[PDB]
Amino acid sequence: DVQLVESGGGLVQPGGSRKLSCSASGFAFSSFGMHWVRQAPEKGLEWVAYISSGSGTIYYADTVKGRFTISRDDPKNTLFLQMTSLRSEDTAMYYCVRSIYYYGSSPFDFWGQGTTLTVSSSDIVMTQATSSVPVTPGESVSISCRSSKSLLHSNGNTYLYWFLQRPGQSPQLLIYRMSNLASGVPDRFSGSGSGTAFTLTISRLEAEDVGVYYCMQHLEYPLTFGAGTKLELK
Amino acid sequence: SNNTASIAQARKLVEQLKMEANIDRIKVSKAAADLMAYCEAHAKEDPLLTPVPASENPFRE
Amino acid sequence: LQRRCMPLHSRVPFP
Amino acid sequence: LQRRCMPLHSRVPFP
Amino acid sequence: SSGALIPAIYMLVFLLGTTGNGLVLWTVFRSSREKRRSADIFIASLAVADLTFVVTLPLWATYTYRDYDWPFGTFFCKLSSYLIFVNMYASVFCLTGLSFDRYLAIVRPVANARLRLRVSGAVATAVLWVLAALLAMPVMVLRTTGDLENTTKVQCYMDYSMVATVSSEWAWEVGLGVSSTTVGFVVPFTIMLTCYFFIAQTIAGHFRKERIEGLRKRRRLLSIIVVLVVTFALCWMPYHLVKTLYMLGSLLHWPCDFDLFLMNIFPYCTCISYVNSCLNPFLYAFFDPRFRQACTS
Amino acid sequence: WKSSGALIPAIYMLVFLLGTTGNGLVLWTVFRSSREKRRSADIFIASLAVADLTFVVTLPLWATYTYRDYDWPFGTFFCKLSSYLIFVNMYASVFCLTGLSFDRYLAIVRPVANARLRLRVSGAVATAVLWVLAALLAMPVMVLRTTGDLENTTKVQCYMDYSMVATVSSEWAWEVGLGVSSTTVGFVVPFTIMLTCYFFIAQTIAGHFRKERIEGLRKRRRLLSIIVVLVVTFALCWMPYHLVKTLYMLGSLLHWPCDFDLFLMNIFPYCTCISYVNSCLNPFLYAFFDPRFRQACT
Amino acid sequence: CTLSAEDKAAVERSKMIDRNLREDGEKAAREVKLLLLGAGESGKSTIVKQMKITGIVETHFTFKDLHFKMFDVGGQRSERKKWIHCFEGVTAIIFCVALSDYDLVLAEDEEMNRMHESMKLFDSICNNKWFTDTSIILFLNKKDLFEEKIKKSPLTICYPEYAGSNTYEEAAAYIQCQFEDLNKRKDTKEIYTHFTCATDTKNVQFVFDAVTDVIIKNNLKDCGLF
Amino acid sequence: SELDQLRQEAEQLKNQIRDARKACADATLSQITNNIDPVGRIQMRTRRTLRGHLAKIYAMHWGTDSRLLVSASQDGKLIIWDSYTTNKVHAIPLRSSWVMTCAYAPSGNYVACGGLDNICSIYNLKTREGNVRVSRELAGHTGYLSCCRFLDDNQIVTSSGDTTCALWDIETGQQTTTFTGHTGDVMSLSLAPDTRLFVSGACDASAKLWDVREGMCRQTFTGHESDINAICFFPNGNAFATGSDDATCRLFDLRADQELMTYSHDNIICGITSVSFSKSGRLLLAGYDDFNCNVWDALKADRAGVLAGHDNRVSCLGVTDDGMAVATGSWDSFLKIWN
Repeated sequence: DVQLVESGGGLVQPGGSRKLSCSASGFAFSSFGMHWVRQAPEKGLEWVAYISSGSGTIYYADTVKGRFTISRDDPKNTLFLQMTSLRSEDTAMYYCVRSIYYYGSSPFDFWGQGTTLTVSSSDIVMTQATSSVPVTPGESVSISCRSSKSLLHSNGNTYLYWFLQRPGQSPQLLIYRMSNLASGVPDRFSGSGSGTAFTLTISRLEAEDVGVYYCMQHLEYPLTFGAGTKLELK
Repeated sequence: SNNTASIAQARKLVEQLKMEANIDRIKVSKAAADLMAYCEAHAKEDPLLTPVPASENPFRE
Repeated sequence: LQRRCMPLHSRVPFP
Repeated sequence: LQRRCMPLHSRVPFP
Repeated sequence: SSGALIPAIYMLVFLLGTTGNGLVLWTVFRSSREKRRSADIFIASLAVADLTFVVTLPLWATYTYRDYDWPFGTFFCKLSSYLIFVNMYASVFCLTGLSFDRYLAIVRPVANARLRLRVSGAVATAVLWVLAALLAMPVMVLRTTGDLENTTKVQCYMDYSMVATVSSEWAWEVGLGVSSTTVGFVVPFTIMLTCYFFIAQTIAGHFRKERIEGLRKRRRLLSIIVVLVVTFALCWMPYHLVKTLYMLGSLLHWPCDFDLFLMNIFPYCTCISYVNSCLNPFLYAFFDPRFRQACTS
Repeated sequence: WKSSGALIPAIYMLVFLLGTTGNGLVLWTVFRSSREKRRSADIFIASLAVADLTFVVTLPLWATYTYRDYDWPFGTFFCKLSSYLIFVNMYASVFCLTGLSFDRYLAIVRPVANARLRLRVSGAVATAVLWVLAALLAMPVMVLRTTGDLENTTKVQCYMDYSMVATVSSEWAWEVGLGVSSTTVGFVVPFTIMLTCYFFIAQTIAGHFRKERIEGLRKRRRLLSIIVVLVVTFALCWMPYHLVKTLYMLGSLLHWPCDFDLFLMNIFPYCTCISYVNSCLNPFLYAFFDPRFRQACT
Repeated sequence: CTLSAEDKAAVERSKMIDRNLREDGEKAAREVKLLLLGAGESGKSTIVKQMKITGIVETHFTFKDLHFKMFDVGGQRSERKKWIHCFEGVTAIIFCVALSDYDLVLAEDEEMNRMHESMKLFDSICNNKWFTDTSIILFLNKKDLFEEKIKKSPLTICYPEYAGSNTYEEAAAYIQCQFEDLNKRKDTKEIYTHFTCATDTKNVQFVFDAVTDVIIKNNLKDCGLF
Repeated sequence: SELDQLRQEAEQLKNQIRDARKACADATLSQITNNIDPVGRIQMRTRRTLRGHLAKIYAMHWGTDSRLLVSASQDGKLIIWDSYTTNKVHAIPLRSSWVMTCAYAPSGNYVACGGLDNICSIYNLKTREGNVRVSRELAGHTGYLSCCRFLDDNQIVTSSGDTTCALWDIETGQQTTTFTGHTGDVMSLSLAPDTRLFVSGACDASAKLWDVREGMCRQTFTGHESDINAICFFPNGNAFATGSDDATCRLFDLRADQELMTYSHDNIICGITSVSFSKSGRLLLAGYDDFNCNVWDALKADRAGVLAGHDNRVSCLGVTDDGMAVATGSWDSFLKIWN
């Protein structure tokens, strides 16, 4: 399969170091690319860095521009990532992911299990003002999402991703583009987005539909994340 | 063997001529009219006969 | 000054 | 004649 | 003052013309013959003529910089002036041919189709070249070099001694000057004036309506005509204009003030006359598709 | 001893005409069909031909300089550029010939035994470094060159002076050192390399074709004839000029009283003249022999 | 300069794929290949089996630091005018004819001897205009039958004209002469016409010599002296 | 004997078939079409070209959305192209180094490719693993592959090499229906837009159409001198055009089955490789062995402007489904994309 595991963890005082490694398990590690994201205890997500295939272009975040380091090894199908010094705002879990880019590519399919690490005790912003809605099962209710800048481009495509995260598990790719729906999802859902203010609608509220949703953009080079919108079952 | 075999190919070759000849045939003039009607009807949508403005062609610009 | 056609082919000319 | 080393680069030479 | 500033203009325009003409020549010659057309037949001639026109400038820049004492012998200024003048003639005649072809290939064939094929366009360009070359025989036979008054400054000039006869001297001098200036200026000036006027009239009458999409095309097309006429004008009034004023001052017997002004301003006009080869490549390359599509339509 | 001075410009004009016409024709033909051929032996022939043209172009000023008895009404920088271009052309031609000889030897001697070497030799990098080395050997004549008028006889001359660098007692040593350093790199190693590689090639082709063939006899005889004629004309062209200049600058200390050094002063211009056989014969020999050139012309 | 993230990722992948394919072509450049037109089902199985130690079958080996591959196009049972042109980059074609196959009725027409259609096939593939720079190697394999077959059966039955006495040398030379005289374009190609045997493993060395000879003359006619 | 009387029956039956064929004709097709004026004189310049291979190219076919292009190479490489961006999707290595036909499934999931190995190989394109992996090896027939096309996701039709043509299945490797009526080797086949009929052309100067469901002869046509090397269908299911190795063109109609205009030229002596129609059925783009792409008229026999920009001989040509581009591949490594 595409099972992925992460090694490294524990506790260390600020200024310490720890080595982070992930082992690929037979899913064409040669052609794919790696990623890393931040997840504070009960907060949103935040992009860490990037790795391209062939050790070519590499991008770093702003907060860890002179801080984080990453490297990739084609043999042994493993990834390498090193910590130099820890600050007080680096206590978060990881959820590395994979993606490939081509014509019909669908980025961000698989999701790992993540690992915690405790130390001690411009951007087009997403708002997602909506927080919690008392929706009851058996009906249709949608959630809106609008941006700060017009994402439309002359190529003829839009750039917005949707995710669903059951509590205590890893998210999964719902739709990568408007009117485009990823494999592994039933046909209950739809895109329903236009202009520079989009939403997502469901047909019927099924039991396994409880969770949280997030908004993505893929226009500018540094990607930022949306807020958290928890759905209550009542 | 060979003498008996050849009769099978002979009969299977001659049998198909029966429904070869049992097909209705229309006059050539009506067919010519049909093709000319089709071409005159579909001449407007062809993007190779009449050139289109460069704003329409996606490849160049 | 009274110079007879001095810059006719001297100054920077192509006449 | 006592000609002192002119023709070394004089006639058409490329020395 | 002028003797120091002018070499800067000459060297700048030399660099600009050389670079632009070389680039356009290489980008048009690299293309295969089947992609070439009569428009390329004209533009290759224009580019090579302008390269030859612009190459010979430093030989004069050094002369100006060195207090006007020519160090490069006799034959060098001979060749420099011959090539410069033949290149200017080739420029004017190639522009004439391009204007004629552009005017013809849009409206003439529907009216009447009586013209020579584009295969003979190379022959027409060669004919223009050879007539331009033979138009400049008296100018070479009037480059008898020599020294002026006994100061060390030397610069090759013309000595009116080949005529050897007084009555023939002034008559042929004035006749050559006037015939050269008129055939080289008034005929091209008027013919392009008429062709541009016809183009302006037809583009004014073609888009009297207000359709949604064509106004931008009309604007960009009418910018081309005005930029063409203004560039042609700003590159062609100076030379022949100061020419006419200089000849007029002769018979007018006006006091020396206007003659001094003419002889002090002639360096500037002969400096600015190089804008043709300075800006021809860009103005051709950026408008070539517009010319081609309008001529075809 | 007088007429020959007036007759040398005629032969200079003749070699001008022949070499210029031939090299212009070969450049035209090669550049018309350069894109499709993609032959491994095109960059070198192009380099040789362009060097030959640059060598031949700047003759007539020197010829008329000879005619009008050493006055030089042609400025100061022009003979400088002429000399620099000519030495560039000579070093370029010598190194191009030796490089193509090395390429042929490498391609022929071992078919697949050591075939992985052609990547670094068949490319344009060899030609580029050839040009670089030619320039590095050719700037000295530019930087050690300053004309003037001498003898107070109203006759200016483009001449060379070492007073800028060489001291009052090191002039002859410096000039002989520069001449010897030029001549050794120009003749010693390239002739030896071409000789040995051609000898090995001939030995291999003779031993391989030692078996009697009805059709191979005339083919092998053409092979031997062409290799030997190339070698012999190569040697004949580059031998005498080198030997005469070196023996003059060496035996200047030997002090031949009158006869030998007067003879060398008399014969040096004819050695310079015979040096043009390279230009006169390289294009025809290296093009008309190739059937592809013949079919392209026809 | 208008490319987005996906666009530059795509172009980078395109460049990587291009460099991989260029390296693969470089790897696949310097291997010689040969064609084995049997023209008879007698000795092809042999000639392929001593070299080793559905449709087209491929056999591969390495000998004295030079790779080889063999392609067999014997059993296809189709007209050759349509698929033969697909084989243009082959350096040489190995042709084989059995020795004792003469004095046989061919079991089909019972009038023409195997020599007849073998000669027509060889002539037809020799004057195939797609083949101009190709070389031909002939391998007479089953030699051990000829010495005893000749005394009981002479070659006079198989030929209208005379064939001289009955000795091995003259018969070998005479067979050689009708094998050689079939060619018309002698100016470009050449023949080796070996007489192989069932042991001593000298055939591989002969093949090495022939192929290196072809390489040498190919490069020579390509560049310079030839 | 009994055979002689059967042959007499066959020739007599051919006699009344030819009599009916002659009686059905009333006038030449070009006789009436003379009223209309010609379109004019058309030409196109090269728009973009690609540099991707190292040897000869035999097979090259469009995608299903007029945006994807795939071609087959002499070396065991299979490439996936992109139209506008001129990038490349995938380069699939092959097992059988020799191939002569490639096909693209309309659903964007499968690509077919085969050659002289007497086998057909089908590869899946998009997989959850991450690499292209071969699916199965559908084979069994005794002859070489000449043409392979797709009907839908779960039937496939292959053109044989010996004398036959058959319809297959993907889930099961067994062949369902087998067709044996030809008299020699077959070259290529074309599918009708209705996906119920298909015409395949053998090398005995004859061609005929078949039934997808019923499975036996309907009509037979003859009237050529040698083998037919190209077949194509009209945009509407009423007629089809046949080529020949003698550089002559030939058009067939179905119901009237009568003789039609022969697009022949006197100065052309050398034959043709491939042919296809464009939208509206007005132009007949043709590929020749004289490094030329002659353009003719569907309703007039007049010669029109040509395209010639390939140094070495061209093999195949095809147009998109929307009429926005046409591509031709030649035996050089180059591949061209016109308007």
